[PDB]
Amino acid sequence: GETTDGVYRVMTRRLLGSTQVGVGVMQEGVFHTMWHVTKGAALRSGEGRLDPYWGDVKQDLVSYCGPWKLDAAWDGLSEVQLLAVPPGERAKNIQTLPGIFKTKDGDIGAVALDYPAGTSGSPILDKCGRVIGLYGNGVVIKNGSYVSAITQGKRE
Amino acid sequence: DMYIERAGDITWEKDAEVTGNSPRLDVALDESGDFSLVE
Ligand SMILES: Cn1oc(C(=O)Nc2cc(Cl)cc(C(=O)NC(C)(C)CO)c2)cc1=O
Repeated sequence: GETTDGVYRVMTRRLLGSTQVGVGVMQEGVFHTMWHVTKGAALRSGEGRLDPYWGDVKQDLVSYCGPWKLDAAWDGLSEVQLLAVPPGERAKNIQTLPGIFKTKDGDIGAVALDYPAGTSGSPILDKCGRVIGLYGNGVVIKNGSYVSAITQGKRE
Repeated sequence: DMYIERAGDITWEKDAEVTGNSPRLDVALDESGDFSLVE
């Protein structure tokens, strides 16, 4: 059905009305989203059906119709834009300077913006517009504020 | 059943709303893909 490059909402009709569970990126004929958004389940796009191809619960990522295509990385210095797609609201770019998540296995970029859970999967962008990662897997700190990791997969 | 709807183009917008801080946090990733604060 719809294979056009761009940002998409992930919806369900299982609960009351139409509910937005997350967001995703279509690029090179592949749909990229967060594992916790779909739980690996098949997707519908008009008359078309998207089946999962690769996924990993620990990375919290899933690709549909083909392998993971997004490979751009945060440079460690520059400001980025969250292309936020909130539930029932229009797509909006929010510029911010990322923080850092320090882990026993290496440092990762982090974005400190407050958005409802249905915004998981919204892409994070570099100055050329390349997707450096997805927003929506992180932690809730001290006052109920949200900090997400900059989650990127590996292109084969 | 889940379905997708197009929400827009992936572009950088000059003069967008600039907000948010850059915190440095010590975190732990468990086997279920969940992050937690380490202090
Ligand atoms: C299930 N499951 O959910 C997650 C997850 O990260 N959820 C999530 C994602 C986002 Cl973008 C925001 C919030 C959030 O708390 N939002 C406010 C509005 C309450 C505070 O900004 C929560 C992981 C996971 O396995």
